[PDB]
Amino acid sequence: EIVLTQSPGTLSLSPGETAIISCRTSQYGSLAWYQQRPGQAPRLVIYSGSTRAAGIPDRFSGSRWGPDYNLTISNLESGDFGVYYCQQYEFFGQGTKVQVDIKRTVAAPSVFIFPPSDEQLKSGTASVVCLLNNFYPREAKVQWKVDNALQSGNSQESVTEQDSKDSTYSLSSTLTLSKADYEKHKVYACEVTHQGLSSPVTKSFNRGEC
Amino acid sequence: QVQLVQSGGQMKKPGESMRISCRASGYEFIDCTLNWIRLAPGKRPEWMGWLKPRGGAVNYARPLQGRVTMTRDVYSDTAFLELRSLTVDDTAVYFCTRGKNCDYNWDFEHWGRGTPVIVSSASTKGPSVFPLAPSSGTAALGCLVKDYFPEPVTVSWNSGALTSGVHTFPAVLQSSGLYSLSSVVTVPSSSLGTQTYICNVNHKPSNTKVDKRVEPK
Amino acid sequence: NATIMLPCRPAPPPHCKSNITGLLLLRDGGDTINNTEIFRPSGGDEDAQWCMERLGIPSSVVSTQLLLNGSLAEEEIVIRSKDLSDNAKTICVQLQKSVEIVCTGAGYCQISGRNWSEAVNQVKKKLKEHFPHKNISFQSSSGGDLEITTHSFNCGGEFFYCNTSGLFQD
Ligand SMILES: *[C@@H]1O[C@H](CO)[C@@H](O[C@@H]2O[C@H](CO)[C@@H](O[C@@H]3O[C@H](CO)[C@@H](O)[C@H](O)[C@@H]3O)[C@H](O)[C@H]2NC(C)=O)[C@H](O)[C@H]1NC(C)=O
Ligand SMILES: *[C@@H]1O[C@H](CO)[C@@H](O)[C@H](O)[C@H]1NC(C)=O
Ligand SMILES: *[C@@H]1O[C@H](CO)[C@@H](O)[C@H](O)[C@H]1NC(C)=O
Ligand SMILES: *[C@@H]1O[C@H](CO)[C@@H](O)[C@H](O)[C@H]1NC(C)=O
Ligand SMILES: [Cl-]
Ligand SMILES: [Cl-]
Ligand SMILES: [Cl-]
Ligand SMILES: [Cl-]
Ligand SMILES: [Cl-]
Ligand SMILES: [Cl-]
Ligand SMILES: [Cl-]
Ligand SMILES: [Cl-]
Ligand code: NA
Repeated sequence: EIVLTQSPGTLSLSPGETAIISCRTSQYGSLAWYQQRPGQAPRLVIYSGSTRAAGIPDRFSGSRWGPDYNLTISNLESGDFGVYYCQQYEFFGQGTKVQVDIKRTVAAPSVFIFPPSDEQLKSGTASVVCLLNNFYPREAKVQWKVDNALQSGNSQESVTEQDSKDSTYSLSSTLTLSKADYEKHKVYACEVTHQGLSSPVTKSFNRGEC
Repeated sequence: QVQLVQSGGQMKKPGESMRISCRASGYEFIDCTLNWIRLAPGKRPEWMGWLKPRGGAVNYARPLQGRVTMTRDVYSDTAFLELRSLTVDDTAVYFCTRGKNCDYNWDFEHWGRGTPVIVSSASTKGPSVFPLAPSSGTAALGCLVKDYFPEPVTVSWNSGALTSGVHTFPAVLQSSGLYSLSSVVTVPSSSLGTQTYICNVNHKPSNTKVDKRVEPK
Repeated sequence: NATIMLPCRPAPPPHCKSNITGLLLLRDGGDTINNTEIFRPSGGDEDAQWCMERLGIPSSVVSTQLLLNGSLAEEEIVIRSKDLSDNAKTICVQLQKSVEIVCTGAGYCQISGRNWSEAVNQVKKKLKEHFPHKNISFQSSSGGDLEITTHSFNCGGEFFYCNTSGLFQD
C-alpha cells in the first residue's frame, strides 16, 4: 500500500515557462514519472527518481527530497502539454493536466443562438444550441433561460482547443427538450457571462419569429 | 525492438466478457514480467495484474480477483487478458506494458499501442444530421450530428474547400448513452446570401455518410 | 487440527517422505481489500534458486511452494526477499521447525495438521512484523501452470504434483 499524493491537478501555462509537478509518497521506493499525450500511449519520462529516461530532452529533470518528488519542465515545447502521472511500484497518483495557454488581449464571444430545426421537431425531440465563438480566455458561463426560468441540468457545454491561428476558444452549449416541452414555452434565451463583455449578453429568440 | 502489438478495440455490453491479446516481438518473451494497465476517462491509471511467462505465474490486483484472468502462449509470444462480467465502469483503454529492465518490473518504458474497450448498453447507431440555420456583421451556421454511437465522426465543410472560421467541437455523451456533436462556421452575411454551404458527415463505425445543405431559414 | 491428505496426482510412491524447511510465497498487489495482506504459494519465479541457496537446499532438490530438505533457521522464522514491498519479487520463508510430508503410495501425501498449523501461525506472526497492522492471510495460487499451482517435487527421478489447497486456505 502506497499513498501517492500528486498536485496540483490543473496547470495553464504558455509555451516556454517552467512547469513543476510534484508527488508525495508514503513509503520509500523508486519513483517514475509518465507522460500521456492525449490520444497516445503513455511515455516514460523519469525513472529511479530523477534518472532521465531514454530519448527525453534534458529539459525534463526530476528532483527528490525525502518523501517529496518534483518534476521540472523548462521551455515547454508544443508536444509536452498533456497529463503526467507519478508511479511508485504498482500505484500511481491522481495526476496533473498541463494545458497550453497562449496569453493575449482579452477578446469577447460572438454569442449566436440556433433554434431546433423543423426536421428535428418532426422526429420528436428538440435541441437548442447557443454558440459562444472565438473568445479569450477560456472561462465563460452559459446560463440557459426559458420563459425567465433558469435551466441547470439540461444544458451540455463543449469547448474546442486553443485556436492555433488566433489563440481563441469557441464553445457550444446544447440544451435539449422534448417536442412537448418545447411547444409549451415561448421565449428561449441564452445568457453569456464572460469578462470580455461589460455585462451579460442575452442572445435569445422568441419561438415562431421568422 | 521492444514491440508490443495489441488487438483492436472492442465494444461490449454490461454482463459480457472480453478477451484481448498482446504479442511481444523484439526480446526474449519469457525473460520479462508483462503487466496489464488500464486508463479510464479521468481516473488515474489502474494496475490490473502482471504475468511471468516462464511458469505463467499471474498476480491479479485484489479488487479484480474473480473477474480477471491472465494467460500466455510461449509458442507464439502472446499474452492474453480476459475480464468477465463487465460494467459501464470498465470503459477504458487497456495496455500491456513491459519494464525497462527485466530485473525491475515497475519502470514501464515499453507500452502497447492501446486497445480501447467501450462498455455501454447501446448498440451502434448512425447519426442524424440537423441544420443549424444562420437566421440572419458576419453570420454563422452549422450542423448538429446528434444521437450517434460510437465515436468518432468526421465533419467537413464544402467537401474540404471551406476551412476558415470552422469549429468542430468535441462530442458530448448524452444521457441516453449516445454522442452529440456540433460543427459550425462563421461567414460574411452577404456571402451567406449568394454562397452555398454543405457539411459532410462520415460515421465510419456504421458506414453512415451524409451531406446536409445548410440553408437560411 | 488433524492430519491432512494432499491428493498428489501421479500416485507418489510410499517411500517419498521429505522434511519441509521453508516456503515460497507471493504477496498480492494493489489496494488491500478489507485491510488484509494476502500471500499465496510461489514457485520462485525470477529469483527461485536464490532463495533455495540461502536456505541450504541442495541442487538435487527441485520443488515448488514447499521447500524441502533445507536447513532450518535457528531461533526464529527468517523472511527473505530481494524486496518485500515489490509484489513482483517472491518471498522466501525459512522455518525454524520442519514439517514432514510423508507419501503413502495410495495417491496422497500426508502432513500433520497440528504441526503444519503451528508453523503457519509462526509464519503469519513473522509476516505481521514486516506488514504491521494488517490481517495476514494465506490462499492457494491464483494462476499458472500445474508446476506452480501445485507443490511439485521429484522422487526417484519422477516429477510429481501435490494439490496444496488444504495447506494454504487459513
Ligand atoms: C520542488 O519545487 C518547489 C517549488 O519551487 C521547491 O519548493 C521551494 O523550496 C525552496 C527551498 O529553498 C523555497 O525557496 C526558499 O523560500 C524561502 C523564502 O523565505 C527562503 O528560505 C529561501 O531563501 C528560498 O527563497 C521555495 O519557497 C519553495 N517553493 C516556492 C514556490 O516557494 C522545492 O525545493 C523543489 N524541490 C524539491 C521539493 O525537492
Ligand atoms: C530428502 O528428500 C528425499 C525425498 O526427496 C527424502 O527421501 C530424504 O529423506 C530427504 N532427506 C532428509 C535428510 O530428510
Ligand atoms: C527428516 O524426516 C524423516 C522422516 O520424515 C525423519 O526420519 C528424520 O529424522 C528427519 N530429519 C531431519 C533432520 O529433520
Ligand atoms: C485442489 O483440490 C481442491 C479440492 O480437492 C479443488 O477444489 C481445487 O480446484 C484443486 N486445485 C487444483 C489446482 O487442482
Ligand atoms: Cl479550432
Ligand atoms: Cl481516481
Ligand atoms: Cl474510450
Ligand atoms: Cl439525416
Ligand atoms: Cl456539442
Ligand atoms: Cl533438515
Ligand atoms: Cl490457469
Ligand atoms: Cl490435483
Ligand atoms: Na422545460
